[PDB]
Amino acid sequence: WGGSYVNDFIDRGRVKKVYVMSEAKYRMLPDDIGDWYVRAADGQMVPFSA
Amino acid sequence: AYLFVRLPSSFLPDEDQGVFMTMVQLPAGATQERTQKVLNEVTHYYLTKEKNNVESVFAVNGFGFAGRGQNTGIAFVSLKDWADRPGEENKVEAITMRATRAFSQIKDAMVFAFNLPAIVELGTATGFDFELIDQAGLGHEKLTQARNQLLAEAAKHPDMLTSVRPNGLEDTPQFKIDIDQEKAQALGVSINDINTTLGAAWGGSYVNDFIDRGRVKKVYVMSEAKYRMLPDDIGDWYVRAADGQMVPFSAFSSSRWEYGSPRLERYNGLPSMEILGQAAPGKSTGEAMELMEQLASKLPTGVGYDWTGMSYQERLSGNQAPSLYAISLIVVFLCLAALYESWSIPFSVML
Amino acid sequence: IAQVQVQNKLQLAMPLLPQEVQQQGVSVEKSSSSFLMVVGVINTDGTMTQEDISDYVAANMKDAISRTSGVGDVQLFGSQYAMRIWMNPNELNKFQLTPVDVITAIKAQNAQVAAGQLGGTPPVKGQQLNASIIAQTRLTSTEEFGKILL
Amino acid sequence: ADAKTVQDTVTQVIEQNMNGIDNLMYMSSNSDSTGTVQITLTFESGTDADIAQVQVQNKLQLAMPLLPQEVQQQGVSVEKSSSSFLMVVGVINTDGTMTQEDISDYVAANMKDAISRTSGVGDVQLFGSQYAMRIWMNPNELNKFQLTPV
Amino acid sequence: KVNQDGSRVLLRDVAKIELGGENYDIIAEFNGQPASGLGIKLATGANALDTAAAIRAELAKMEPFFPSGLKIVYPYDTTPFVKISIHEVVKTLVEAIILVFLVMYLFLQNFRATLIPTIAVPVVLLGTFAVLAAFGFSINTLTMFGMVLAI
Amino acid sequence: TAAAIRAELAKMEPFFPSGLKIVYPYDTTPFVKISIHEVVKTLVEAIILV
Amino acid sequence: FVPMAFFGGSTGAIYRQFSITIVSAMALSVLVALILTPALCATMLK
Repeated sequence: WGGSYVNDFIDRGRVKKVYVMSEAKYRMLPDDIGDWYVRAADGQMVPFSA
Repeated sequence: AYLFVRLPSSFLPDEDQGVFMTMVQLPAGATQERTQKVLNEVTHYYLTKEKNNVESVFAVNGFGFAGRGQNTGIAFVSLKDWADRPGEENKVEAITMRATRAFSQIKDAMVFAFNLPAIVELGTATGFDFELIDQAGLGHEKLTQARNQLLAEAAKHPDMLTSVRPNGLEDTPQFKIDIDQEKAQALGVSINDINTTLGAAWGGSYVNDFIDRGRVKKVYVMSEAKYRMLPDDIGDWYVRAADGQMVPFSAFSSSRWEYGSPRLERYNGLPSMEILGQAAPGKSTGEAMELMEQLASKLPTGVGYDWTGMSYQERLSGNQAPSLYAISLIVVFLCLAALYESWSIPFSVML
Repeated sequence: IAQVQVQNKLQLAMPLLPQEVQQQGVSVEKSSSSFLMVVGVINTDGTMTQEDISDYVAANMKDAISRTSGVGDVQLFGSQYAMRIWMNPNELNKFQLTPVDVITAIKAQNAQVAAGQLGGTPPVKGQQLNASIIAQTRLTSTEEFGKILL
Repeated sequence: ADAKTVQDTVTQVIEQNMNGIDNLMYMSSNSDSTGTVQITLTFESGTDADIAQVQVQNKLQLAMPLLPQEVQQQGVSVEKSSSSFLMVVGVINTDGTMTQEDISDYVAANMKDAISRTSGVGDVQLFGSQYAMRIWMNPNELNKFQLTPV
Repeated sequence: KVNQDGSRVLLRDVAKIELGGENYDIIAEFNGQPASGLGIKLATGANALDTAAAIRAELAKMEPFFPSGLKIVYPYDTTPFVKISIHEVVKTLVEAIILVFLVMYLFLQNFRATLIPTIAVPVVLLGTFAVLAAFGFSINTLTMFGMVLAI
Repeated sequence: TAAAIRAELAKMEPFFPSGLKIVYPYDTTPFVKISIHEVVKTLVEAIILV
Repeated sequence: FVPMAFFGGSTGAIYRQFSITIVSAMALSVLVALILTPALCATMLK
């Protein structure tokens, strides 16, 4: 939802950043929050609204 | 006006210092024992066939000017007084001339020996320091290719001579360990476990600090040389997996020989290579630079030239003297009218 | 001198700031809040983009300025290129993956590690060659980033 | 680490973090295979070598936490330079003879500390190395007891 | 570790442990004799001969605590050079006074006449050292060389 | 500053790709360059009017 | 002499490595040989 600075990479002989944020598609609405899943210790997905 | 044109420039007299130094440079991927053999040949010379001149030699292996490495060596030569070496043949002038000739006479490697420039650096007198830059963001191989083209096609200008050579250069064969990322994760070993094993056992790892007789000192873990002299010694190293048993390197690593530079220069945030050259036995600086500027302008795209240390910047005798004697003439004529007056007397002296 | 004093007390508050903000910038400079020159760089041929021109202008020009003649701070109108990875929550759910697994997989595969050298530094007398070892190298292109094994 | 690594992971991070330094004509770089890099910012003849000293250090302070944890502990320093020695002070043994490892440690853990901090010294290059707790691993003996350098 | 047996794995058992230098890249010899040196590089600006005047002094106070055979040598020093670029100036200066003293005695003759122009010469030179500080100028050597060009 | 900011910009123009052109949407340089031309002209007139 | 002090940069003030004291000699001379001499020439002689 905010974007994460992972590390740096080389682009044509120059050090540049690497960002992971996810498509806008899945962050324009408050209902898109529950669409995100996080796995538990027993190794299966759990939604946000839960 | 003829005697003031045939006479050359010169910046500052290259004076005897009482101390001079030599330099040693070896081929691609040489060893410390190989350098010592050459350093022992250099240190021998001064102590053996030049006793009544040399006071002492501070020979250092591994240390080289322009950059350290298991490839370079230098020695600081002290000389015995000034009165104890009377002749023109007994002071630096000819000692270096002898040493340069003696070392270059017969050598499998490369040794120079030179004199202190009697200052810090910036500008010898007529020689130059060129720099070629990667402008468009090409490859290092393409930069070296354009650097080659410059050196090679400037070498075909001995008519209006120059003497151009690069610095460092080498570009030595390197050993690349290619870790199969998917094979490693399939058999159960961590990437953090492998890269530490490859890093600490071949490069050495700074763990922490410890106290040695009331003083904080470092703790290093590297492993015996025995097990890191050969590319076959790589597979001898083992890393345990998740199921708790040892796995060798060759089972997940590909071994390949590859070319690569051991010294990469950069100028103003952009990749670059330093070129060091000369003026000419006839021409001096002005034409020597102008030639080098379009010998570089006739190279591939995005190769843009620049100048550095000797490239002044804005100094010398030229562009200094015409404004030196200028106001040494506007005032010389002027105060030659103080208590003097007319347009006569400022020619009764001026000329 | 007023420039460096303030920076040294920032240096005492530097490690109290989160690790996310530490990597992301932090700087001290002289200010005027009024521009001398705005240098517009437009395309009038094989037209690039706001993403494309802003990257080039930063990865070719901006570096030469700001370090030049008495510049306080250059505000680049745009942004230089970064390896933008746009996650899909449903596709993450389909293979039991969280952004954490994505991030962890990046610094594990897109990394610049340093290994020692053949013939080391305290060597065995009789060693003929001395060459450096290259292991993992930093990834260069979008296709190489499309091949990270999760 | 190799020459290509130290250029991309250290040199480029420091160079790109050199903007807005009062006066300067150029900057040079080296990035060696030994894993060492030097960046020299050359200033105009007449600039305050004390203020030009600290400005550059403060932009290094912004690129400091972007450098790997391995290089952070290992040095990092800014000082004034001349690249020409005034004195070389040779310290030899002529009795119960020590070693290159032994003299170089003593000369650093008894003398070097008193110099460099004394009268207007730029940087003392100690000809050798001070003692460290050197642990020389054996891969076969590591294999025998299921152990990794980790 | 302590594997299922009751045995013990020590760092001496797995690795050779010795007290050695942190890096093995650079080694030096003094006339082929193994030795370490204190190579001192100058700071930008600073003060050359004023530096070496105290660099010996810092080295001087640790000599008594030295163990067996630890001796200080000087493979490279710039101090005696600058110490000579004045002794080769004052000697030229003094000669330039006596060589004047004789020329005065040649053309106009008599000590009661040679004195006057020879008393006027050290004062101008002395007062020049004084006016080197002044306002915002120098105070150096080679300036004590253009001194003889002015003599 | 602006006397060398153009100069830093001047040496990278040749390596520019297709259509990359420099424009000047905002510059304070011609103003100061005029606050002298409107002074010398007044100065010269003040000499001739004298 | 003194307008040599409109020198260069990396030939530092090498041309200002005088002009100043050759003047600080000549102007000192045309100050010492101005006040003194005339005085010393009046005391001694004949």
